[PDB]
Amino acid sequence: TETVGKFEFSRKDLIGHGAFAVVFKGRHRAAHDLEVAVKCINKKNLAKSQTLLGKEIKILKELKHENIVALYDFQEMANSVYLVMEYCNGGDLADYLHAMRTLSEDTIRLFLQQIAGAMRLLHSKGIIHRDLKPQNILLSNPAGRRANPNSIRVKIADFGFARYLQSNMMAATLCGSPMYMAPEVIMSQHYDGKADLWSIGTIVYQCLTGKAPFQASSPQDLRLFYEKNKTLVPTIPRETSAPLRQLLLALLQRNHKDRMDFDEFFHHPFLDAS
Ligand SMILES: O=C(NCC(F)(F)F)c1cc(-c2cnc3[nH]c(C4=CCCNC4)cc3c2)cs1
Repeated sequence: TETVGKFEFSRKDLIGHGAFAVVFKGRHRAAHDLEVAVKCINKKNLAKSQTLLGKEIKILKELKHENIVALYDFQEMANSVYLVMEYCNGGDLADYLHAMRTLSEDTIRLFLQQIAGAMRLLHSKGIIHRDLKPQNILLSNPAGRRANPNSIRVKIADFGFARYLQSNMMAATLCGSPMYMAPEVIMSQHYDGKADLWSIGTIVYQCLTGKAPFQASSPQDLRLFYEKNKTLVPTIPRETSAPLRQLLLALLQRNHKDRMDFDEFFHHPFLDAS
């Protein structure tokens, strides 16, 4: 077994992986019931995985929120870097959607309330995430892994692509998952924090209908569709409540200049308790 500080983990206990990171289940060496997730280098992309893991450490040191994955400890050295992070017994949102197929509007509202709270911190600190997708949304249920989805706590994870963006500046780095990036990102244009809001609206749309709002065969086909259609019409089912209808239509705007902003997102009537 491998040790990182006061924690230990074993490979082949894989609970998550990406192109630039690998995640294993772990535990405190003294308190074995204390579960943690140890994030390590993906050896397939050694040099970049180191850099992205180091950047995530610097970002998460400043982002402490109940709906953001906690960073208990870390270990940066010349040739390796490790992150001892919060473990979530519910898994990621992608696995939950693969099992539930669709979520109730009340469940979406509960999830969106927590995401909006986390995004409120990111926005106030001037940080954009740039990799928001169900795989990077973690679920934690304190009443048991099979308890009521009304008591689920949601945590945003994977901050390796995150960056500070000054309020009068635009970003231009191409990162994230093509299905979830805003049109301006995939079309190689400048973008700001409103790109994350498109990703969130895409996630909310997927939780509602079980599918992505804008289908495509490949990333190149998706960007050609975004190019060809100067306006975007997301099909919203008839049973959708009116507050959720306006939230999705304003989040899934093609032009970021027309897209919903943060202040109107943080106080949207759909988030208001029913
Ligand atoms: O950054 C991250 N992921 C991006 C990338 F690219 F690295 F994958 C992080 C992911 C986690 C984390 C925390 N808790 C977890 N639980 C489970 C369970 C799976 C099935 C059985 N039920 C529980 C998975 C899981 C992952 C911390 S960080």
